[PDB]
Amino acid sequence: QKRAQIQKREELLSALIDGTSRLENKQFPYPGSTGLDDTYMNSLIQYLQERKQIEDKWRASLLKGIQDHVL
Amino acid sequence: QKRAQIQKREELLSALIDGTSRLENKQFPYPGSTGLDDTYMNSLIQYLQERKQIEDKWRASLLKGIQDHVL
Amino acid sequence: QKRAQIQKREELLSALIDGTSRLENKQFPYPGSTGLDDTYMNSLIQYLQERKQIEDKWRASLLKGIQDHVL
Repeated sequence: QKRAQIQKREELLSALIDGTSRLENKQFPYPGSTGLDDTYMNSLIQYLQERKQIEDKWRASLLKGIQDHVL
Repeated sequence: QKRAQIQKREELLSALIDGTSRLENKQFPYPGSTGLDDTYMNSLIQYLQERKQIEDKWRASLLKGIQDHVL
Repeated sequence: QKRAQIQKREELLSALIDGTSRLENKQFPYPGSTGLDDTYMNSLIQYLQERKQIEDKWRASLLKGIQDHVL
């Protein structure tokens, strides 16, 4: 049914919008006056680690949408 | 109209091709003989910061294409 | 033909599944008790360098799929 096929298309768009928005709204951490200190480097690493998770969910969501013929 | 629906499909493909090509053609900076010096680390950080921007535009373009039924 | 159009849709899905799975299954390297030592920083850099390659192939595969009307 579309009952399912709209559940799928809705799921997908909501997931992709959520993902896209959270990814793009995150500020990239660039060093300030303290340079490449331990605080800075942690912030960079934590940024990359979080971004991985959200990117990975985003691609997975897209692929599922492609597999399920939702787009 | 397709006047719009081709404007949309054309926009999209051009944007995605531009993005894809700029992302893939960028060389990943790996340390050389000077190791993890301040020059190297800046080059890595600037690479990541730029790549974020282009990746974020690319995903946004794709999502818009999905939302507008252009693909 | 679909002979080609299924070759294309099959190629694509297999490529995207391969890519997605390899990206998401890779553990993000976060520093341990030794901190930001040269071993750690190499592991981070090698992670990013590999991830670039696989991400870039994944996007290229997707775009080709969009261009060839396979999805």
